Amino acid sequence: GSRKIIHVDMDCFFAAVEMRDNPALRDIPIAIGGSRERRGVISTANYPARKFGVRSAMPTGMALKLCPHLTLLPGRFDAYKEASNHIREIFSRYTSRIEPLSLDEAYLDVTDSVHCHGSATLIAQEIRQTIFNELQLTASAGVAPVKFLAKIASDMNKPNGQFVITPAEVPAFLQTLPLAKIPGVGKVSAAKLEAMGLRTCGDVQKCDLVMLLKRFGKFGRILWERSQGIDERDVNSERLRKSVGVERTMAEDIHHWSECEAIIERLYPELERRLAKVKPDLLIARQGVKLKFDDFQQTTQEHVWPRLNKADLIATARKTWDERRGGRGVRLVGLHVTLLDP
DNA sequence: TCTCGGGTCCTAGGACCC
DNA sequence: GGGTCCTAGGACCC
Ligand SMILES: Nc1nc2c(ncn2[C@H]2C[C@H](O)[C@@H](COP(=O)(O)NP(=O)(O)OP(=O)(O)O)O2)c(=O)[nH]1
Ligand SMILES: [Mg+2]
Ligand SMILES: [Mg+2]
Repeated sequence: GSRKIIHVDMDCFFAAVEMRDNPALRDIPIAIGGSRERRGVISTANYPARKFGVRSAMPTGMALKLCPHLTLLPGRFDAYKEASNHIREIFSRYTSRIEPLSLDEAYLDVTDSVHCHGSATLIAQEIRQTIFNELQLTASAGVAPVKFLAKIASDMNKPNGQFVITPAEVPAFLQTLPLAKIPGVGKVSAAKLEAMGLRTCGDVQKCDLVMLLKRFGKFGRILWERSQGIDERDVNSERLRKSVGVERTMAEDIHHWSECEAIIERLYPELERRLAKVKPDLLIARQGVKLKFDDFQQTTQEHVWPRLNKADLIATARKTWDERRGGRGVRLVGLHVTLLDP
């Protein structure tokens, strides 16, 4: 009853495609992200820039303090999508059991695949080669019997490598595995678990499920299962998008509704075009708005509504702006829809 | 350094249905 | 009293 899962993850994705496309970027530190005047964060960085401490999600101000020669790119989304499509077309050559998690990443279930004497190890290696040939980009991969461990596997010899975990290896692997490396356990959760004296999967194995259920709910069952190596989640292939949103962060906090309103007018065309792309009639389940203040509270107002409408989005943004700003500057405005179900 | 924009899934109270 | 819808927010991931 053992499956074979591969997680494939491109290396330094956005930056890899920039450096391929312009090689003077290879050995100098670069990153894709908004400028510090635009109040941006880093989307990603290349290895020369990570060496200085630059990471995804870091404020751009902080990146340039740390790495003052940082060349900042705005990023070219069609180029990244062109590459993404090609790599999924490549995965398709080996199986149809494909679950993408982003542009750069996917799970494959190759249990019932006959491509390299049924070797998951060899299949992954053949996919990383071939991606390298063809795209001149490099990928890493993790091979394992369940999703989470393939994904964790894939970070252990990156860049441009891969790592396998056999069922026989799983237990020693879990013993000292930090809970924080499990997907879905982030900062807030890791620190709650540390406070109870739980750092690794090992520690959690010595724990009562019933208590994990009391302290954390469905998530506590997931921890318990994941600590044991249990992950019965199946590679899907049928996932579909459920919402589309658009939001922008102004270089300067804004203080008057005239300014907010001017911001929405710019937002709405972008949201209408993105939504037309997958729903030409513009029919939806709900639409709504979002503001984020000065001090990072953030509220949303969203309701049932049958078709994208600009003025209603302006109405609500007005109410929301009257009723829950209280004199704080606003750093971002956003719009949003929830897509019909089937 | 001062904190993005695209999403996903989980929770939870009161409404509403039976 | 027990489902399921409706809304808002939070944690998380890429
Ligand atoms: N806007 C934004 N984009 C991001 C963020 N994180 C990632 N991206 C975009 C930019 C990334 O290029 C891409 C894939 O994300 P990863 O696989 O998490 N990291 P990469 O592939 O860059 O590095 P590694 O070699 O360690 O895999 O997604 C973020 O916080 N914000
Ligand atoms: Mg990657
Ligand atoms: Mg990824």
